[PDB]
Amino acid sequence: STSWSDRLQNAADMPANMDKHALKKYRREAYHRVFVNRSLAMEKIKCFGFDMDYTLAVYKSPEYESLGFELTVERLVSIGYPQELLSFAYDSTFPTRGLVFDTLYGNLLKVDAYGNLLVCAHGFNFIRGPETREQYPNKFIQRDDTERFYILNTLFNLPETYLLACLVDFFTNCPRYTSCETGFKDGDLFMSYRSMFQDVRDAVDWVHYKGSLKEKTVENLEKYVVKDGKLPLLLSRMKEVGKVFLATNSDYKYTDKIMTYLFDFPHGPKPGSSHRPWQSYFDLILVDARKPLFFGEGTVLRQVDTKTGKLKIGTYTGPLQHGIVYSGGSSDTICDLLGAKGKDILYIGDHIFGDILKSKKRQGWRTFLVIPELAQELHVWTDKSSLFEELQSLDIFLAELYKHLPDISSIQRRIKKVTHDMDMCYGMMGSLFRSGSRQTLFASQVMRYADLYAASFINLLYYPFSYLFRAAHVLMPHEST
Amino acid sequence: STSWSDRLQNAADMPANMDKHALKKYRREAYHRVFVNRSLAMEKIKCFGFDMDYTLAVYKSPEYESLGFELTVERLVSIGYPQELLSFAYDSTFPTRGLVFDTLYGNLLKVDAYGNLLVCAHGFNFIRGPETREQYPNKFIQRDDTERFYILNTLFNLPETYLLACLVDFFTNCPRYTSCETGFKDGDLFMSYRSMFQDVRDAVDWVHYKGSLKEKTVENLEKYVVKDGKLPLLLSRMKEVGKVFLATNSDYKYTDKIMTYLFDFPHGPKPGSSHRPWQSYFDLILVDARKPLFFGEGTVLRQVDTKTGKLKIGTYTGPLQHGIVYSGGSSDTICDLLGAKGKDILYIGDHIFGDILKSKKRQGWRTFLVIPELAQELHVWTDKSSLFEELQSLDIFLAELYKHLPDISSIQRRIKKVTHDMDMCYGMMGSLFRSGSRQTLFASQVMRYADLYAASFINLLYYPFSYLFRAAHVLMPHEST
Amino acid sequence: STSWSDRLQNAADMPANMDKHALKKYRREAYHRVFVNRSLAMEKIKCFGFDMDYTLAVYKSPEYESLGFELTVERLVSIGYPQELLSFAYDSTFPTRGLVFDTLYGNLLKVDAYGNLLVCAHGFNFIRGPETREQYPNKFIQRDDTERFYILNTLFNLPETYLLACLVDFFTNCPRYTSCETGFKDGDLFMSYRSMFQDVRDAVDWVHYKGSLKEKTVENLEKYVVKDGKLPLLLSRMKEVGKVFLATNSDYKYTDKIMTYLFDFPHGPKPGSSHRPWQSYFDLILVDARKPLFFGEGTVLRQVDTKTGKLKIGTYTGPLQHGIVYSGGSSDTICDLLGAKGKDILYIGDHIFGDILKSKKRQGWRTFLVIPELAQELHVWTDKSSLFEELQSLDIFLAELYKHLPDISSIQRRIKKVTHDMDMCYGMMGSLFRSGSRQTLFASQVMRYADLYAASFINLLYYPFSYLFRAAHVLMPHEST
Amino acid sequence: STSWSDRLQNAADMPANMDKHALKKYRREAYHRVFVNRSLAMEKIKCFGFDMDYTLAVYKSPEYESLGFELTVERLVSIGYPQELLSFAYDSTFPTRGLVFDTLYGNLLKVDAYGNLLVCAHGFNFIRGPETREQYPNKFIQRDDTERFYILNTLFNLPETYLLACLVDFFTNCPRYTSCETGFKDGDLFMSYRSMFQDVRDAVDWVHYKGSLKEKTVENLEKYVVKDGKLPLLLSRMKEVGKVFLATNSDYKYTDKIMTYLFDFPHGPKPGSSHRPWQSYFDLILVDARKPLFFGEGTVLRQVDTKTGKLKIGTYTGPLQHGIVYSGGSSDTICDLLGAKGKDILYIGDHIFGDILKSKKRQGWRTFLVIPELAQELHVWTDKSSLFEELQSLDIFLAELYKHLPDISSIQRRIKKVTHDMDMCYGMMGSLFRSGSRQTLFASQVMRYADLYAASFINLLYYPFSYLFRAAHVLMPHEST
Ligand SMILES: [Mg+2]
Ligand SMILES: [Mg+2]
Ligand SMILES: [Mg+2]
Ligand SMILES: [Mg+2]
Ligand SMILES: [Mg+2]
Ligand SMILES: [Mg+2]
Ligand SMILES: [Mg+2]
Ligand SMILES: [Mg+2]
Repeated sequence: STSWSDRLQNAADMPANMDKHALKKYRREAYHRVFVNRSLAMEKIKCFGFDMDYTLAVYKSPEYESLGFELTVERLVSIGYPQELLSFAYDSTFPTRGLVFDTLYGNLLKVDAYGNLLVCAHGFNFIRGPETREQYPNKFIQRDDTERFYILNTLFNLPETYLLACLVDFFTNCPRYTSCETGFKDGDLFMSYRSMFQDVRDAVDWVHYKGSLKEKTVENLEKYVVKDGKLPLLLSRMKEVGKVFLATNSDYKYTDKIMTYLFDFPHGPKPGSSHRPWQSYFDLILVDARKPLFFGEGTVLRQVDTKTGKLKIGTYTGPLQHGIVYSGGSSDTICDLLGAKGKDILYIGDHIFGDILKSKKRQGWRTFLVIPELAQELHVWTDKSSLFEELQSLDIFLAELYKHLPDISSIQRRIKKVTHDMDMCYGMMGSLFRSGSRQTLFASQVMRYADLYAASFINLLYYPFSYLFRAAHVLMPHEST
Repeated sequence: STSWSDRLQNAADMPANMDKHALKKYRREAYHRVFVNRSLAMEKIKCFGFDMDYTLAVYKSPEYESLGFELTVERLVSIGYPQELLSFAYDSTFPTRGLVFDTLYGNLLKVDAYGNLLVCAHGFNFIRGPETREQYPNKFIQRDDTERFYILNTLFNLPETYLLACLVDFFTNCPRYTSCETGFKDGDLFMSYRSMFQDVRDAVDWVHYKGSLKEKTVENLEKYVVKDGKLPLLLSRMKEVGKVFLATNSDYKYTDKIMTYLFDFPHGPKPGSSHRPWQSYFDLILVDARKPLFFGEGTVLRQVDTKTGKLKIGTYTGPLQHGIVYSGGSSDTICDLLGAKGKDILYIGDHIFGDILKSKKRQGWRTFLVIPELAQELHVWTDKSSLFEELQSLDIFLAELYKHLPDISSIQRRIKKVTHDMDMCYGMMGSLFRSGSRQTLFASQVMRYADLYAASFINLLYYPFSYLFRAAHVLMPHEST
Repeated sequence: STSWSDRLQNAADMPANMDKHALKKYRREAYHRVFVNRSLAMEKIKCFGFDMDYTLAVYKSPEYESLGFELTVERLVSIGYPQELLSFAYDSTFPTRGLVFDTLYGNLLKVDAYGNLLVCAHGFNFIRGPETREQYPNKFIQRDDTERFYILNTLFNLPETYLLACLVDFFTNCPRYTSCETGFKDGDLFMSYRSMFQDVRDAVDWVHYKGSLKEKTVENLEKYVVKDGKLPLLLSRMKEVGKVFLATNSDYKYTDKIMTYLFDFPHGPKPGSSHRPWQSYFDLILVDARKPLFFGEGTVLRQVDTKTGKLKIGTYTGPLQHGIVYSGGSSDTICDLLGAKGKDILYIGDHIFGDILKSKKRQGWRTFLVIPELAQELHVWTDKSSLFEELQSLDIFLAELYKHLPDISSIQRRIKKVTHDMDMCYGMMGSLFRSGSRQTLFASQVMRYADLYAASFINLLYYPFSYLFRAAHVLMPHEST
Repeated sequence: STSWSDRLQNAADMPANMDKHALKKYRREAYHRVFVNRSLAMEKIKCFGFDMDYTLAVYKSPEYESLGFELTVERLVSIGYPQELLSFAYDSTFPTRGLVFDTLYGNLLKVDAYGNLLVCAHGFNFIRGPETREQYPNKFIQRDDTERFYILNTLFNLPETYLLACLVDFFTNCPRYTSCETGFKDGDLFMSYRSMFQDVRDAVDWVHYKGSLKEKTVENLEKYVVKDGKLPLLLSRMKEVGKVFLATNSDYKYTDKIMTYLFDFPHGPKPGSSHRPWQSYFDLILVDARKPLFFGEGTVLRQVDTKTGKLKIGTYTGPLQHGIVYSGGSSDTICDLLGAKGKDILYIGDHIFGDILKSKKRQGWRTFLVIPELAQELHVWTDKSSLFEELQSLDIFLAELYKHLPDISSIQRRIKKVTHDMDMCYGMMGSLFRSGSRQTLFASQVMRYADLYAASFINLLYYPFSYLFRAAHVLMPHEST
């Protein structure tokens, strides 16, 4: 069965046909389109900036999530969780990105931009409407209550999204434990959902920063990372009309190993070209960025000793120099060193919060959101477009019905059953962007904060670099009538 | 010249023709429409709640603003500002609602939802593009920097919007003062724009809470407050299908005097009916609400002694009782006492922040935004609809131009000149909702947080009370193509 | 019966005999002594600074407290408290300064530096040991829990110290109310001790800043304020060896009226001298000081228009000028304008927190604490010195008793009965400085933060101005043996 | 040369002679005395509680500090500091405990309780009076400014006290670096004193928690830890009259290894007794205490799996059980589980802040401070008692001199030279408790917050357990005269 990284690999395998009409032809197929929420005149962009993980380096699915899952389960068992966790196995059909974990009640929630509950799952049991009112009287959560609610926003969170559901299901059904509203009881030991969640969160961090996940990734890069020969071509085209920079949270050693792989072709920008080191594609390279803090105060600007991969002692005070690698600093480092203002910058990333929302809101940067799942989402949205149309029709009929003073009822049931049918085509937690006719929190933040978005940053290759990406003018309801 | 309260008074004078087809006929004229951002099934609404000032009690314009202006200037002169302030006179053509005062540089700003500068005015001098980059390098402000930026969000802020521009203009041009980036210098006295702004803000508060403004309003209610005979009819219709409540920041004595006027007709809900006291229209009356805090922790629930208008000593712990008047409490007081959940409640108000955003985001209430200016805005938007169309056309042409590698230039100038022409038809600070093709912060918050909105809450009279207000389903760009 | 302001008036009436040996003779009588906690070489002091209220202007007792009490009770009755409050009457024998009001349980507490309970009074009923453990299991309070505990530190707090005890007693014994652990219940109205306390606190503030207290004080200054002809003499002697400044929280108009009275004699510094305006005694005059904030960030430095008593608009940026009066600013204003460092400054005040602790800890100023009660305290401490000696003896015997494995018991009772006997000689809440052999919080803060202290600042007149006030070197226990 | 752990080992070697008159004889020699700041009736103590590191487990000096120093220097060199650091070598004559590191200017400071500078050392250069005013205009620091000032309060801080001085000296004198007010410059790399200090701090933590320090300690316990056969005797005597508990920040595995060593004798409480496991001496054992947080909210109470040394999953909710080992929790865990109030508890520790100040102030616990250096301090204070007397005499003479209007000058120089002579007998940073006649911050906090204190907790063995430790009643200056 074809995953979303599979469709990315297919396109990644194909060479760049830069014939002008092949590009137009290519960029009307929606897989290869750049989609536009707010209008952007590429001619005015002076700096193209990049995230790395799941932006330049898309990890293959479900291999990477499975590996992260396996390593996280073993960290938990190693710290004392029960051995039965080792029989868990990652199932990519369950988790959708952007879910909310309620650490009070142990539910995964899919919500809209206002915190309305679209899906509620306790372990693997999907709680429906009336049952959810017992815990959510108004069917609503205050998502800015970040002490209770954790939003699982990155593809790095997909393993723990599934794992948390596994854990709830396990403790709920294992007779050694007694279920309570707020966690599980085994004699004089009480395990709250909240402390369960913290352990999972800690295990994921540890696996990434003290465990073996990076090691296992780098020793089988072909198994775990998508490679695309068109990347050096896109970056060198960008270098011709402007400056290119890298700003990543990862450290230098991991960044160097991953980026060496991403440029490991028998050629440079195009076949026949001398191969060039990955660093030569960037006017500025910054690691340990600590985004989103990076877009505020940031941290002290350091200089990487690239021979040892350690930071040099002290704050770096000097000029932008060929060959230098920076660590920490802030968004103002980029602006100062490349002589750019926020709106001269297109920053390309995959973290809707850490890359897009914060650079937009706090600095006025232009934004490009990479959504790796979009390839699969697009395939499903077109296949089952019929169901969405029926959903629209049923809503219009439901209105032209209330306006005539138990028919309104069978429609509401028909609406709920089409919604479910549509949602199941994406997975058990439904599409990334909606549940039926109701848009997700994630969808609404994409529209709000990503000026452009696409299945992959590479789709920029298919647009001339003076292109004006145009969204339609937005009208308030009273401006139409 | 016809102000926005003038169009509200015209409709306010007309009797309710409750013939079913006259209502349909009436509610297709846009002045009398309820506009829909998100869909709402009125059948499911159990409680209708109300703000008072500029919701139930719309103050006549420009009389009320002029009075507030005059009293505020006299408070300033009385505390030491120069006597020339007394020659100021309120000019309603200057201020638009929702402007941002930059206390650092002394500018009034009209911004979009992202903080991009649409208009910059220093005193009465409109700073244009390149000049604004000197202070706004990226043409952008971080509007959540509430220590520097004050958003003038209510019609109560219209006098001080004009006054601040008056003050900057005066000090800038009076030779006793020397202009600096950050304020004005008169020998060894330095007056920052920030301290100037605080004085204005303080003077407005004082005028409202220790000055004579309330006194002068209540002694000529006919001069200062719109009255509508259809209000008791709307409220009694609401009482038939649900509960009605009042939740206002004003105190009991001012509330009683204003509401007595709003119901002061020789009849009750309709002509021929016995007149009823205003309190009998409400299942729950709450004053000193302290919104938006009201929608969080709130404050301690007190009980008003309605004979004296003072609070009884102690926290009120009892049941909802006929005749009782509440003070403070929280949104949960309403929910508890009327046995409602957030989505059973339609709260009707005019404070985009204090009434709508906070009740929506923090409690999941349904929202109705009253926008008194909308009558005038609608008259202008239709009159000069030609200019907006040309604006759309020029943007489409500007794109089909960049896509062909100094023509792009004269168009950009034509875009800037139509934008200006369009904006001047609303006033010197343009429409409440846009500058040309760019929507304002205010417009974007209306769309985001007001489920319904209208020139007046009374437009609900023209819709049957099982009506399903329907917005179109929203699609992301990739969902269309 | 002779109050503490009475002994201050007696000394205030006597002329300055500046014969060198009369001064030595005078300053060995303890009423007129300056007492020394840490050593201070007056020769090194460059600036003498002053508080006004209860430092330069000592209010007569019990007239002033009675007036503040009467006006505070009437504010409460006027806001809705019951009429029986008007029969309350200030009783100076009850309150001691420095008591702690527990807003949770409605008790007045006398504590030591560690929060140990020395006295607990609910209304007028003194709770003893075992009964107090019901609410204070460890007989201890965390006095830095300023949300629950209010320390009544100034002589301005003496009326509300008594009033709070009156209120608790009244509600406790009035049959309309039902006592609970945390307040009082009258049907559906619950009045917590905490909300009771806030009303009292608010009523005191209001009386001082919006009521008639200042008016009534200034129209009978002879009834309410101690006057001393030796004050202009002390200040002019200080001006000869250094700079003098005034830094008070009171506003200019009240300060001017009070200081005019304090210098209203038919002469200047000494009899025969031309009278001089009070301002001529000060190198720097600062009102609206907002201490203790004054000793941190402070506030913006303003300049008083002394003709109108209003502040000039703007921040004052100029030099120290003859005749100028300052408002707000910070401790650094003094240091800058008088060219002094913290340890060149002796600041003389009566607020153990607002004047002494904060200037010492945050700025390293030298400190002089005025304790008006000390005259009365000294009279009592010497009269009943016998009881304290017996207290010492009983403790030594109690030790040489435990060290020999129900005798230890009758001693503990004898210790408790002498303690009570001693305490009652000062008033119902005992001495300011101790309960028996246990020092109060207040006493311990005097020793810790007041370099010098005295019944009145005027005692400095009796010491030559190169005098080295010497405390004994302090030794830790292991340094003696 | 005899260090302070040397004198502790001598006493540690001697067997307990429990003859009643040998105990009296022993506890009058000051090495073996318990010193008394506030009176304490041991008869009333119900729970004896213990810290471990530098309380029960005193590390030998200078071996332990040298090892910590060596491992910390290697961590720094390993992270990039220059190789010359490896030639550093710990010098125990330099650092005194309780010094303040000013991260702004790179000075070590010895201060008094008010922040007055007693000693200022930049690297190894002792800055004197007038030179210090350049950076400390008022010769004073605000020690509660914990962002700038770090107080080196534990014997664990002795290596980094010396190291920081080494680092400043090195960078100051190495010609590769250019000295600035705030740090050091090497081309485009600027190393602030603050970032230098953070690295040192981080290196010490890392060495303790991820490095080899614990490993190296546990493999040569005889080299690094004082052992005393009288410890099991003291604890079992305590168990007879009350409950004993352990509350330590260290984890279970390190605690078990250290405590096994402390009880590793061929006998139990006394020679001839069966050996008992260290756990059997405690009614409650708590590790991972996280003091001082422990004395506030604390953390979640966990249960240690003593077989694996890992925590069991979940919060422990059960009763106090024989054999159970607790982790985290709060001071209230002790109180609940042992049924004690704060003043029934004597907690014995060496952290003046983390053990004594916080338990006293926040919980009202009785306190015993272990000061390992006191043995050496006592030896020096008695040897050079002559110099302190001369210091007293010179102060009295300096006063009887000012009181007679350049003699006052040669005395001030004589005072400064005796002070220096006295201080050098303790080390280059002087006594822990004073510089000449001025007490240190540390000394003043001992007097304020340690009810009892001693060179070792074992001195309690020499007092019968109904003993009343008596301090003299404290008198304010006016209470003497
Ligand atoms: Mg990423
Ligand atoms: Mg819903
Ligand atoms: Mg309103
Ligand atoms: Mg723009
Ligand atoms: Mg005072
Ligand atoms: Mg006690
Ligand atoms: Mg310790
Ligand atoms: Mg000094």
